[PDB]
Amino acid sequence: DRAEVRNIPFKLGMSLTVGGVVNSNATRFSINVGESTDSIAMHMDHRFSYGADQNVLVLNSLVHNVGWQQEERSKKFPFTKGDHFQITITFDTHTFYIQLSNGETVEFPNRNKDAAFNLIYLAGDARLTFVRLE
Amino acid sequence: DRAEVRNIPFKLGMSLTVGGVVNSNATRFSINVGESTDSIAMHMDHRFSYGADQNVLVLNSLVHNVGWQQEERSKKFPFTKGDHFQITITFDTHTFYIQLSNGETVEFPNRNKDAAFNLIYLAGDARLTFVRLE
Repeated sequence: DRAEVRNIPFKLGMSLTVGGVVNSNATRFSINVGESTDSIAMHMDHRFSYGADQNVLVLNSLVHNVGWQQEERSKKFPFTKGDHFQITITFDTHTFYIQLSNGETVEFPNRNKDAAFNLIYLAGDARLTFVRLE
Repeated sequence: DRAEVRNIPFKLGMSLTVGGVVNSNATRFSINVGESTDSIAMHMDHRFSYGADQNVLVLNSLVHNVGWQQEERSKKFPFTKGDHFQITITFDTHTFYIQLSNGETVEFPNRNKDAAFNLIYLAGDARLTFVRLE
């Protein structure tokens, strides 16, 4: 179902570039970097329409058998249903560095101080079209 | 366990470059392009020591609930246990075009005439370190 890259270590000093296409009537889709679908160190949720959330990015971490931690939000939203997007992520032990399709960036804490991640995945209303992890 | 890229379509005209490291005491490891672990359109097996097979590449397809089809072999074997390797694959409807770490190439028939593949994986005695699928 989901698009994923599994067990190709995403390590300090590497870059992850993902391209895809948002579905036409998307509600929301996320990129996730972590360990599993129940262990995500960087979740970035792209909310076209979700409760009160319209055109907002919501970022958070997910701890296995615990739940979502503190959410962070950004109003930067260079994303269009039906359209291509491209995201690039790098990280060091303190921070995830996220660059969006228009070159705008968001940063999110590396809460575990992890130096590598074995799972990258997209979920929700979109699809991936290319990946560079290197 | 295995390293994989799943549901990022590997389509006609795209290129797949994978880099990794062969384990030190490897027997064999494969790169696979297909549909699932029981449906592989291009299997390329890297046999350091396997029966009578030493330093040989064995290529084949795997049909779901049927089995392996006709094997093809190459004596091109620019691969060292413990060492990095890089492989690039492209394909059109008739052929898979495989380039090895030293620039040597092998070709293998696209037996199904498939135009896209949702699963790429490495199995056996090695690990992946980067991937470009684009």
